[PDB]
Amino acid sequence: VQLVESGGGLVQAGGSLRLACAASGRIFSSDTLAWFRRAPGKEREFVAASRWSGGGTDYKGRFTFSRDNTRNTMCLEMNSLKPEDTAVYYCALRTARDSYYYTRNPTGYDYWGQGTQ
Amino acid sequence: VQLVESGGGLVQAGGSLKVSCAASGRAFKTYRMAWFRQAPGKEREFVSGISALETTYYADSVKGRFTISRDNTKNTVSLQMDSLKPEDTAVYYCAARRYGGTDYTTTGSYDYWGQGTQVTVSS
Amino acid sequence: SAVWGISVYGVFVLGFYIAQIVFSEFNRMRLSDWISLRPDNWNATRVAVIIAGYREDPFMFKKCLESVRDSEYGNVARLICVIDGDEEEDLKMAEIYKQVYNDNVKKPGVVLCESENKNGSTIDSDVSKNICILQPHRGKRESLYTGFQLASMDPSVHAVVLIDSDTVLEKNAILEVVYPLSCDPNIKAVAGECKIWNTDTILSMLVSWRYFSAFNVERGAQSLWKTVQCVGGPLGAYTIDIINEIKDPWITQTFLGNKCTYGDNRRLTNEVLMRGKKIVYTPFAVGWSDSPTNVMRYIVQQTRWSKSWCREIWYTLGSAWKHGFSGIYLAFECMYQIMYFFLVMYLFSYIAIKADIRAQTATVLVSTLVTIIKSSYLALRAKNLKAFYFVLYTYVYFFCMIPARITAMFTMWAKQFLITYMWWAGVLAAGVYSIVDNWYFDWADIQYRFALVGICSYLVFVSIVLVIYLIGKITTWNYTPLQKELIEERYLH
Ligand SMILES: CCCCCCCCCCCCCCCCCC(=O)OC[C@H](COP(=O)(O)OCCN)OC(=O)CCCCCCCCCCCCCCCCC
Ligand SMILES: CC(C)CCC[C@@H](C)[C@H]1CC[C@H]2[C@@H]3CC=C4C[C@@H](OC(=O)CCC(=O)O)CC[C@]4(C)[C@H]3CC[C@]12C
Ligand SMILES: [Mn+2]
Repeated sequence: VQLVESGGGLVQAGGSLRLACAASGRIFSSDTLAWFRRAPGKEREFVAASRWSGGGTDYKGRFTFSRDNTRNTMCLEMNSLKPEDTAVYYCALRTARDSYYYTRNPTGYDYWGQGTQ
Repeated sequence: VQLVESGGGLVQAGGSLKVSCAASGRAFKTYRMAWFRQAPGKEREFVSGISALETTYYADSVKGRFTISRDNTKNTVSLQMDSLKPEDTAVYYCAARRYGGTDYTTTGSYDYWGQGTQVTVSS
Repeated sequence: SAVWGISVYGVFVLGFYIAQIVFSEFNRMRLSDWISLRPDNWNATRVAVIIAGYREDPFMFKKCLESVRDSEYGNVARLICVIDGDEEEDLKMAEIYKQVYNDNVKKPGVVLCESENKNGSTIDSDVSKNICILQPHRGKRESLYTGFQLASMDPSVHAVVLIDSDTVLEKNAILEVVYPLSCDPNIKAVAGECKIWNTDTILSMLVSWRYFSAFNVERGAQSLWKTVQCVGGPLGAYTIDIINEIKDPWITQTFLGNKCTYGDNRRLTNEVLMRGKKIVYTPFAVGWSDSPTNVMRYIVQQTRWSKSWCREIWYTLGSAWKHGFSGIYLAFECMYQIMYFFLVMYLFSYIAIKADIRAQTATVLVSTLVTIIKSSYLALRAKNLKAFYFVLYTYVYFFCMIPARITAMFTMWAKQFLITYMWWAGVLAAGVYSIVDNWYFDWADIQYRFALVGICSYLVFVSIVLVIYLIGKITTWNYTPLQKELIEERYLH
């Protein structure tokens, strides 16, 4: 399951940017998709995630999670961006074959998308 | 199938007589038994008959006049003579039919006949 | 005499069917009312999926794994897969499991049932790794015990779901079988509806319709009074405490005549019923499983089921005694089954001996009318016009279940279908005697022509139904929507 996303650009304090992460394959209705604020070169942190079946996880309220559930892609929208908040995103995916628990650890995630700002 | 007719006699008007048509064969309940009368003046006419399922059929003024019954114990059919009158003096015959059409009054419908018996009443 | 018997038979059948319909409708309304109060994203009770099977088809096993993986729920503790055989040819399904899940076969040294230490931690080290089981072939009953032990070691697990290796699950199937048990502490076991995906064969479609009617009528009637029989099987839930406390009696029991691989479920349901806990059934959960396509295999399966029912009827009555003001309906139905079988056998013997055209036509017309009413009700409930084909189920039922029941009663160089051949020869001889004795044509008689018209109309109706079924197969209209994608994926291998 390869994941590719596009977006980014100029950042403004009052501006809003929308990001979409497209993947090819089947989600299997049991895989959780998570985003990361910064590249893992020096520092990486969790920001938001939500299981494909339902629910959601933040950190907030400034991040909105939307699932199309039809063309197996998802879109992420953010508001009131900060200069330190904007960075590269990966929209990684975690498989449920190993375990069903919420690992929250980026090491456990296996499917990694191309890093685009 | 062989049909043998026995009975009859000479009695006064209003008397009671019994006529039986003896028969035998491989099967008797399947055959349809009917009684036909024959007078010298006219031809044979249908008077009474019974089907395989014990259905009673009567001619004009025979509905309550006469009764017809059959039993499979001795494989014979018997008819009861009630309120005999001189105009009813005729030769009685019995017929057996296995396959037949809708009609039953027609003389030629039945493919079997019997010797018959003579019944005579005067007064 | 004969007409009175036919009339009382018809009125009793109609009354019982109407009462069962009313009970099923009341149960469905109660379940809908319960669902209407269900909060969104309800994940109060954990689910431990246990899968067991033997000689499973690789495509069917892969489809079942995909279906259970596609199930959507708030939280699942783990998935337990138990494989009956450990032979070299049995590693195919284990490798297939490694394609869908992690490679954790971890072949046990010996089956745990006769092991001195009856603890799941002996063969399992991690609870989150979704361990697999490859035990030696020693019976399907032993396979379920290992999965039960594996699920029982985790204190966080509150309930388990039992699914077959061949069954196909839906997205909301897991939630629908675990929600009802949580609301009522008395309710502990929930049964899910089972359906047959393939219906190309005339036997398969009739079996599917019979299963659907049974699940929607008898299961609902039992669940209204909360006395469901045969709750376990594919798409079945069990509360952890009851199974934990009754695992030992269910496995320590011995039997005189036991199949090499049968699996006992009625015994488990009866053991649950001994404690007096109430069991409910829901039709919202849908499960898809295959059915035999061979007449001989179906006859053998029916004989085995009848033998199991006859063996377990002794303990079935005891469960109803424990319940206070409950189980009387279950006991009445249990007596009604044998009473109905004996009465229909007596009626068949009487109509064969008498060989009366009027009585036979009347009883066949009554049977056709009641079957048509049942098919119409099934079509109305299922909102499908394919339920009208249930009229032909009477022939296969009469030709299969009765010899199967006779063989099961007699049991308690195959020599298994000998009784079936004797029954077929007897019914053929009875028909020959009836047709030979009544060999005449008297159109004058009203009764004879009425019987002939009735039998001709019945034959014409049967031929018309057979013809429309036959042309439906070519049109492929009768094919279920689910099996179309299955065969498409099988072709696109
Ligand atoms: C898809 C299938 C559709 C089937 C129906 C299709 C339409 C056809 C409708 C009619 C069917 C046949 C009914 C009988 C027609 C008889 C027509 C006829 O005239 O046949 C002639 C033949 C005898 O001919 P013959 O004696 O040479 O000449 C007679 C006139 N002089 O006459 C005979 O030999 C008549 C013999 C008739 C015997 C019929 C059987 C009667 C008893 C039936 C009992 C069935 C019990 C089954 C078991 C029930 C148990 C619950
Ligand atoms: C000379 C040969 C070739 C002809 C043989 C004739 C019989 C063997 C067939 C003809 C039609 C069949 C019957 C059609 C309908 C029924 C009703 C059935 O009872 C029920 O309806 C049970 C309903 C349920 O609960 O499912 C019992 C068998 C019976 C009599 C069948 C018995 C076998 C029959 C008599
Ligand atoms: Mn199978």
